[PDB]
This record gives sequence, C-alpha cells and structure tokens, in this order.
Amino acid sequence: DIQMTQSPSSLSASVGDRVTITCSASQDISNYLNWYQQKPGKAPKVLIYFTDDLHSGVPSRFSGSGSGTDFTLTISSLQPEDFATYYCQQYSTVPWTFGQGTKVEIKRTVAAPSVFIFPPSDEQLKSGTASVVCLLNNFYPREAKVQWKVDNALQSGNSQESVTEQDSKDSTYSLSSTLTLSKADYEKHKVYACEVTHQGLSSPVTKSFNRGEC
Amino acid sequence: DIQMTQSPSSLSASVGDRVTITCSASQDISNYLNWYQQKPGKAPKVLIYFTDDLHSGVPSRFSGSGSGTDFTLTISSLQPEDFATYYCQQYSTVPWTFGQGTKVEIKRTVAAPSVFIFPPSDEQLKSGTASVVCLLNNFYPREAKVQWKVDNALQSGNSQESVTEQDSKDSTYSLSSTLTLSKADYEKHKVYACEVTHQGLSSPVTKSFNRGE
Amino acid sequence: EVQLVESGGGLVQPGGSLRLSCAASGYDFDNYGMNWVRQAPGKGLEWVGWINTYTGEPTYAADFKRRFTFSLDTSKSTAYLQMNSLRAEDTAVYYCAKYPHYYGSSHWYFDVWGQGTLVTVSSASTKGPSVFPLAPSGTAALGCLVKDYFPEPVTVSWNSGALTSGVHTFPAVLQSSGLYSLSSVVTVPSSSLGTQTYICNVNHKPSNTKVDKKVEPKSCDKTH
Amino acid sequence: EVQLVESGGGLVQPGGSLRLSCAASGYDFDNYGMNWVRQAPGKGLEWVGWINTYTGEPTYAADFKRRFTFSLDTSKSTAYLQMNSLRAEDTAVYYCAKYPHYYGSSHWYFDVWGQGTLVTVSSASTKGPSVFPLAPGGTAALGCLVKDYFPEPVTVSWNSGALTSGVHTFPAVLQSSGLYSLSSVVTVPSSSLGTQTYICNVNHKPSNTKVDKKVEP
Amino acid sequence: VVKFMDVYQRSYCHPIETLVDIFQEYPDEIEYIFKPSCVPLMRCGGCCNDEGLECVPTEESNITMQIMRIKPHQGQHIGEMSFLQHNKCECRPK
Amino acid sequence: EVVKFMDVYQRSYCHPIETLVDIFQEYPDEIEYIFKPSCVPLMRCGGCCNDEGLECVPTEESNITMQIMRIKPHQGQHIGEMSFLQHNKCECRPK
Repeated sequence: DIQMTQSPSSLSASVGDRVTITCSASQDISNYLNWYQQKPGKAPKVLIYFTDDLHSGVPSRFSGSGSGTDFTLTISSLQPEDFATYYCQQYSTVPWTFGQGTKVEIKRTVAAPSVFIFPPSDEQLKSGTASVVCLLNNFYPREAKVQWKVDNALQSGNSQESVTEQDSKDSTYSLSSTLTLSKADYEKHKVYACEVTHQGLSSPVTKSFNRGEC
Repeated sequence: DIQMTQSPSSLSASVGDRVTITCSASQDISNYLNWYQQKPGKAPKVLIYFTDDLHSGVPSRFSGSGSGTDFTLTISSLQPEDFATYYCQQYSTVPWTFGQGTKVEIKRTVAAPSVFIFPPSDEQLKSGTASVVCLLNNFYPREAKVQWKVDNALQSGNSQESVTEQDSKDSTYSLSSTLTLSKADYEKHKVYACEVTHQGLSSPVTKSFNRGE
Repeated sequence: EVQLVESGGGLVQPGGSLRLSCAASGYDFDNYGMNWVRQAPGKGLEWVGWINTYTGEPTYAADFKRRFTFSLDTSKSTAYLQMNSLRAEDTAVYYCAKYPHYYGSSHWYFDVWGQGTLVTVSSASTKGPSVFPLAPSGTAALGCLVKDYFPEPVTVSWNSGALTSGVHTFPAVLQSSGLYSLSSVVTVPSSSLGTQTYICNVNHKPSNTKVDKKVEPKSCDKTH
Repeated sequence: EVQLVESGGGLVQPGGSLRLSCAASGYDFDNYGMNWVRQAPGKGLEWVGWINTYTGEPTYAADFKRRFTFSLDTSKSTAYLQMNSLRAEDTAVYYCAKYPHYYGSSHWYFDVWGQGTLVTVSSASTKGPSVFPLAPGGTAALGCLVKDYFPEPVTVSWNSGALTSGVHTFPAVLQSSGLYSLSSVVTVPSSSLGTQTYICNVNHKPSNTKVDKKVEP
Repeated sequence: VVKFMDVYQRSYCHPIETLVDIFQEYPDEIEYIFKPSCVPLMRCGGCCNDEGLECVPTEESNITMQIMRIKPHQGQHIGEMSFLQHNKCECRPK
Repeated sequence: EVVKFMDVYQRSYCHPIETLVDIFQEYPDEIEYIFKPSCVPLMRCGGCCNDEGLECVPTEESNITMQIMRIKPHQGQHIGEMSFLQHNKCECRPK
C-alpha cells in the first residue's frame, strides 16, 4: 500500500486568497494522482485527475501540479462555497489509497450571534421531561460560550451543544444548546436564562423567560 | 519447330476392322497431342485431346495412347462414315504443328457402275461448243476405264475425268468423263459412245446415242 | 441523467452480516467498473475494491478480502456488496462509484457516486423520535426538536422543501440515554407569523416514522 | 449455338493484300482465344497464330510475323486476319478456330471452326460460269454442267436444298484454257419426271452469279 | 461514432467476405495468369472474447466460379473452378 | 450456383472492403490494455489488379471513431472513444 500524506490537515483563508494543498506519496507514482472535494453530507466530487486535468464542470480556479512524490492542489481565488474537505488519490498501484484529508475553512469578518430561547412545549412536559433550547444564529468565529442559569443559579452538567458546519454562502456558524430537566425540576423554578459570550458581543447577551409567561 | 510424322500415309480397311494410326514427334511432347478428323469439304473436327481424352460427341470406338515421341490413334471398329483424313497436332511448344495426315478408305464388296451418256444441250451448241458427258455412278473399287468413241474412232486427248470422294454411307465412288469438241467437229459425226471397263463388269459396257435423234 | 442509488444500510449486530445494493440508471451498467468506498463517521476515505461489470470479476483491497463479497445482477443493473463477521470499525457510510468514460488514456478516478448508505454495527434497538415545537415568541426564529431516536439518520424539511433559506438543521448529539437528539430551526419574517404556515417534516426511515409538526406562536395566559 | 462465319476471300494479285474476317456468335467473344489455321488445296494444315480476344495481344508463328496481322473488333465480335505481299504459296483455305472451355486443365485444341474462305493468289480475271442442262419402275439421271469459270469455288444445290438424296457434285476440273468446269447430277425415279420439277441452283460468288436452271426431259 | 455494442457485434468471429488469391488455393496451376487473380469467398474472420481463443471454421462448402486462364504465348479461355467457403465459425483455443 | 466470369471480376477488383483489424496492431504502444472487442471492422483496400505488377493501394483516407472497452487487469474497466484509419478510394499502382 502506497501512503498519501496531505498537509496541512486544516487551513483557514479569506475569500480571494490563493490556497495550496500538498500531497506526498510514499514512493514515485508518476502523475497518477486525482483530487476530490467533499462537502458536508455529500459524496466526494472529483476535481482533477491525472495530476492537472480539470474535470469538466469544475471552476478553473482549481488546478493541480507535481509529479514523482510531490503534488499540489491550488485554489487561485477562495470562494465561500469552497468550504470542504479535499482528498488526493493515487492510482499507480492497487489498492487505490487516499490522503488523510485537508479541511478548508473560510475566514471572514466578525459577526455576533442573534440569540433566541425556546421554553419546553406543553406536549413534551406531559412525557415527564422538559428541554430548554438556546439558539445562536449566524456568527463568526466558531468559539462561543453558553451558560444556563435557573433562578440565577448557574447550571452545569445538564446541557449539550451542537454546532453547524460553516455556511456555504455567508461563512457563518450556528449553535444550539439544549438544557434537560425533569418535569419536576422545571416547575420548581421560574426564571430561565442563557448567557452568551462571543467576540462579536462587547459584553455578554442574555435571553430569558419566566415559566408560564409570554 | 516440332515435326510431326504420321504413318501410314493412307490405308484401306473393311467395316469392322481395327485400324491403327501412329504419330512420331521430332522431340518429346509429353502428352500434349490431339487428333482431328477432316471430312471432304469440311473443317477438321477434334476427336481426342491430351493423348487420350475423348471429346464429347465422339463415338467411343476412337481412342488414343502414347507418350513422349510416339502416339497412336485406334478405331476399334471401322465404320463407313469414318472415311476421312486424320491429323495429329502437338501443343507442347509454339508454333502448334500438325502431321501430314493419314487418308482412311473403306474397303467393301465390288459394285459395278451404272452408266449414262448425255449429248450436248441445245443451249450449249448455240454458243459454239459441244460437251458430251459420261457418268459412272456408285461403283467400287475406284479404278475404272472410260474410252470415248466417235463414229467408232477411238478418241484421245480431248476428254477429262472427275471422281467423287468415297460416299460416307455406302462407300462407293462416281466418276464423270467429259468429251469436248467444237460444234463443227461435233456435227461431222453420227455415233457418240463411251465404253466403261471395271472390275465389276465381265464385258465392257457401252452407252451411245445418235446425233440428232 | 446518470445516477447511483444505494440501499440496504441499517443496524446490524456485531458479528452479523448484510447486503448493500447499488442500483444504476441512465447509462449502460455493463460498460464501466463499479467501485466501493467507505467512510467512517468523521474519518477519511477507504477503497474497498471494484468489480468488472461486463465479466463479473471482482478485485478486493487486501484488508477486505475475507469478509466482503461483490456480485452483480446485470438484468437489474445493480451491484451488491455483502459483508459478514462485522465489527464496530466497519460502521461507515458505504459508497458505490462508477469509473468514467475515457478520452485519451485510462485514468482510474471515481466519476459518479451513490448518495451513500450508512451501516451501524450495534445491538441496540430501533427507536423512533418524538417531535416537539420550538414556538416563536423584525426576524423570528422557530423550529422543532426531534428527540430520542436511534439510529441515525433523520431528515428534516420545512413545508416540504418550499422553505429552504434560513434553515439550520444541527447535527445530532448523542444523549447519555444512548439516543440521538437534534433541533431544526428556521428564521422567518416576524410579520408572516399570522398568515404563513410552518410545518416541519421529519422522516426516520429506520423506524418508518414520518411526522409533520405544525409550529405556530403560543398563546399564553400571562404576559410579562 | 456456337458458330464462326468467315468472309473476305477471293482473288488477290501476287504482291497484293487483303483482309479476312471471322464473325463469332452464340458465345462471349472475349472469353476464348481465337486461332487462325490455313490449308493449301489438297495439302495439310498450318497454324498461323492466335490472338487474345480479351487484351488484343497477338502471337504469330514465326514464318508469318512479317506479312500477317491479327486484329479484333470486340464490339462486333469479329476477328480479322490481314495479309500482304502475298505469293502463290499463300493460296489456301483460311480457317478461324476458337479455343475450348476448360475443365481442370488447359489443353490447346481447336473447338469450333469457321467454315473457311478460299484465298486465290493470281492476277487472272474472274470468269462467270455458263450453266447447261444434262437432260434425263426405273431410275433416271439428270444434271447440269457448270462450264468455264474462275476461280473456285462454285456451289450447286437441287430444288433450293429440298433434294439431296442421290446428288453427286463432282470435283472441278481445270481445263487447258485455265478455266474450271464441273457437273452436278442426281438420279431420280423415272415416274417423277412428269410430276416433278428439278432446278439446279448454281452459285459463283466471285462473279456475282446466281443461276436457277430448270432441267427437263 | 460507432457504439460499443455494435462494434462488438460486428467484429465477433463470423464468416466475412475475403478476397483470396487464386494461386494460393491452387498451387499446382503454376504456368497460368488468372483473371481475376483473386476471388471473394466467405472465410472466417474477426475476433474472440479473449486472446487465448482463435476463430476457425466448423462447416464448409464449395462455390463454383468462372475464371479466365491465360498461358502467355499459348492460349486463353474460361472455365469453372471450385473454391472452399466457410459457413460457420467457432472460437476455439490455440 | 456458378458465378459468371464478368460478375466475379467486377466483385474482386480493387476497392475498399470491410476488413477486421487487430486493435493492438494499429496501436502497438498500448501494451498494458485488454481491448473489447480486440479488433474493429474498417474499410481497407482489397481485391486484385489487372496484372501482377500492380497493387491495390489507398488514394483517399479518413478516420472513424468507435467506442472500445479498455480493461487493465485488476485496475479498471470502462468504454471510451478510439480513432481508426479507413480507406475511401483505391487505385492500382506499380510496386
């Protein structure tokens, strides 16, 4: 088995920047090397084959070069929709083998999250559990902090977060934080808050509601 | 040029006889030899090619053999219509050459001629000549003697003869003798006769006529 | 159009076996080799091998030779990948990908892929989700909470695909109960909350659960 | 039916020239080689040469290269033999003859022959014959005398060809005058000399003679 | 452009019209020029599903053709000559 | 039946005929592939000339494109387009 090493493993660049990704083979493979782009939730898509042949339908800002054991994929002007993992593939000897991947993130201007909070539904409260959800919409960069407070008491251990993939048009992220309580603990307390800390906010933003009031 | 030589040059045989004709070539011609038959007044007709291949339509009583420089044509049962001259022909090298020919006559039983005499026609005499014609019809053998007598004087040097070829069904000959005289000499005599002598007549036969009757 | 549609993914117990199928359409199945490629959750790509669709002859990467089997049904233009003695490390999305038309020389890249089908090596049972409204309280946020299902995946659409901009469907998080939970939210103009209807469409195929939850603003009996 | 019909013969003067023709019918003229053969009167046969009817390529026996020419008109399916500087030893009947269909291997025999045309090399003039009658249960003889013609040949028939049994047409004889003469006779039943007309048809083409003489009692 | 299936079907082992040199088929006929010097015969040709197999006749018949023979300087005539045709072909190993 | 002389000669005279040509011979540099089919039907000059000094050669030529399956064993299998030389007109010329 020929081993393909890619570097870097991830990189961050602005829209318009020239991006370059290298592939290294454990032994000479001639020009028998392809490149693929894989966007979140989709099968990989061939960009270039035979080192430098642009596949039909692929923007000309993708190009390849190299030979022997060294290969380069170039993106001459990085576009928001080039968020993806990029893989190289040799076909000099079976089995065909791939490099480990390069994650390309887009760098953009700071954007603050829009924050919303959702009380548990009534239908869920029957079943004996209550979920409180905090949503952080369309922000940059990825690092954010969410803290829950119930009647001003900081929670810990009873929440889980989930972050979307970088958006392919505006380069932002969204995040959801879910706080889980039994139906008993949820009615013992009145005021529910999430406090959001993010580079785009000068000071933390808080969203809250009182049990039973719109 | 390859010289082909046949033998014999002529021969007589009876109906039923086996007849044999040979052909010698001045040099080896392998088997490239054909045989033709030629009947009076006709083109030759191929009998046999390639030494011994019989041409279609040719009776099977004909056959050939030989090789190199010696070759043979056999008629295993001579028929009256086999009267003809037979020629061989080599096609080993150009030019194609032929033998001289072998005449085949049929022998048969003696038959006496029927004799007829014809006075000159009134037409001919109009123009000043007299031809007297004597016909010997369907006889055998070919040898015959015709003497002309005018008022009993034996004639000499004023007659010519013609003989037909042997008939192909009955093997007979016919002959004509013509006596030619001026109209003036013709009219100075009374009795015109031709006397025929032939093996099939024990005494000469005389046919005659009298001028102007 | 050239499409590869896979199917057969699902739950299978450690040490068990199943058959994956890759139905081709929109070209002559017999004229291009069919490749199998797998990707474990969050990981790289792994070439399993390929099969000659004209003759039927398979060729396996070494690590896959003992437990993975290729086969064909040319009348139904379908390629199969059968697997047994399965282990946790075989949990992955399995792709079929066809070789390309050549023009000059032959180049063995993967031209058209299937959508992929997910194999999960687990003993846990199938459990369908509960769907709860995230009610809206200017741009308004609303959504629905898809809670307590197994295994992945769930699909969520809004108004049957009519509504696509402003949608975020967060990746599932695994709870301590071993069940998945996810949210799907959409931001919408605050003045459309009266007129415009918002239904969310949840499909959990592993359990034949399809839910449509209409989400609209909650009327409350107190207001702060 | 395959036939070759020749023409062009007759008188030609010593040192002169003439052209014979051989018109072919009943087969594809181009597919078979054409031969020329000649026979001097009362003598043997002599091959002159042959011509390839597909290409036109001639081949002459050596003794004939200098005075004989072969040629083709393939659209008329005719072969020609042209002769010049003629001598008396060229007097002969000239035949054409086609080669055969082959079966297996090639044997060069002559398959179908023309009827032959006599060429007479002589500076003498033609002379047309006069035709006299030889006037006549038993059998009667009758005929006609074809006197004083040149050159050969003359043909005689009886009742336009309806009467052939018992006809004898004698070889011509050359008279001291240099002219030919012959007799044709037939024997018939005497009883028919009343109910039956006997015409002798005499033909001498070199003088354009065509006579029908009735022979009666 | 010729499509794969059609190229494959037209090129597979079968009797195809083939111009055969007459002397090659009749090497005893040594002194002749033949017109025409070749004849069109149905003979096996084309390819097999893999390099180990070769295309070969399994059923044969004869065809009779009129051919002109010329021995230069000697003569010229036509006649019938018989030739071997292939009616059925099979792929078999070499 | 019997084929008549004039018929045989017209049908055998110098002209383009369908000829099965081995793909590897027209492309001696493709040693690493198996082709299917391994030969293609192409128009090429065939038949005879009017004498032994002449040979049937092309005087006009063109190209035709056919789909050929390439297989490299163990690696891959696919169809694609290959170009082949055809003869459109033939003449008899001296050797």
